[PDB]
Amino acid sequence: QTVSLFIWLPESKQKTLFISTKNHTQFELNNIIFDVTLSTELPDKEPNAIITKRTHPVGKMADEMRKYEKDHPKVLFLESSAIHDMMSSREEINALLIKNNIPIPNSFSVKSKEEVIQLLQSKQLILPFIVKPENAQGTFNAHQMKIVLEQEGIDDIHFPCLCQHYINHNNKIVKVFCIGNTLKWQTRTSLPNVHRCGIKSVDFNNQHLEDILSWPEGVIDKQDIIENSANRFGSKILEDPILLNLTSEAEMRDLAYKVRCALGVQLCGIDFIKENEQGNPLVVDVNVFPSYGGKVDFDWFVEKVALCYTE
Ligand SMILES: Nc1ncnc2c1ncn2[C@@H]1O[C@H](COP(=O)(O)OP(=O)(O)O)[C@@H](O)[C@H]1O
Ligand SMILES: [Mg+2]
Repeated sequence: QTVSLFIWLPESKQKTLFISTKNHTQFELNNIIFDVTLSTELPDKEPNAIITKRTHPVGKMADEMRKYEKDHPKVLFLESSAIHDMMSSREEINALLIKNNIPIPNSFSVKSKEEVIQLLQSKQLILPFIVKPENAQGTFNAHQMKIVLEQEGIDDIHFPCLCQHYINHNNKIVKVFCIGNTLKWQTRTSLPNVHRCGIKSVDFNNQHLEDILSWPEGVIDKQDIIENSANRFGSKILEDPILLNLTSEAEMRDLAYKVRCALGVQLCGIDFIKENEQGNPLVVDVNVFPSYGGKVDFDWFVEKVALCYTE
């Protein structure tokens, strides 16, 4: 049998994802011949599957994608508009993680200050908490976060948003990247442990972690400032998370399978932290069609996508 896979990505994503690219490649895997084409535009001819990351939630690509899916229902999308839409919502993703018994830090989707006030007063939402925009993908603003340290720190929150209990996790995050059952993982620096010294809130954009250099004194321990300032608090690669005794291969594979099943997704990245580096993985973010650590071999990626397709 023959299977055609069409990778539909803008040059921007192609540049970050692949060491080098090929316009067309052909290979055999498990007695199937795979023909793989990479293009910035939709296929003129209908393939068996389209492999794609939608760049922005609204715009030309989004519109083209929805139309193509409606008019070619037999084409498998990795990943579909519906999957992108669900995964662009903190509320929807966390509802599914909760429904599927996947540990997360305690989380609440809110639309106003009154709601946050009620959650604090009833002792459901515990300080400190991080505030993440409800729309989680596609803009600079989607990554603009606030850490609320005291009740007064709610005053400038942008709604709607996810309020999620802030975990002191010793500045290590585990990233698990999936192409279906094929995994790649790593540890990176994350955010420092925070202190409730009287400062009411601090702000940072995850794309601009140098913001943390400007936080008022007392929020971060002096030694943590020393240890992270040379790198401008940037997301830096650390040793392998198994070697660090942070997790195990079996734990990562189990978690990744559970998340993929809960969300109905094959191409995803899962971020998890552990309170004081111990106990349950706490999922803080799941991304559709991630960077895979940046710059992977094209032939590797396509073989693993083909493997996923067969499964
Ligand atoms: N509940 C939390 N407690 C502590 N740190 C967190 C929490 N959630 C996220 N973070 C930190 O904030 C960063 C950005 O949050 P994340 O949800 O991953 O958003 P993004 O979509 O910008 O990657 C994470 O990489 C991690 O360093
Ligand atoms: Mg993340």
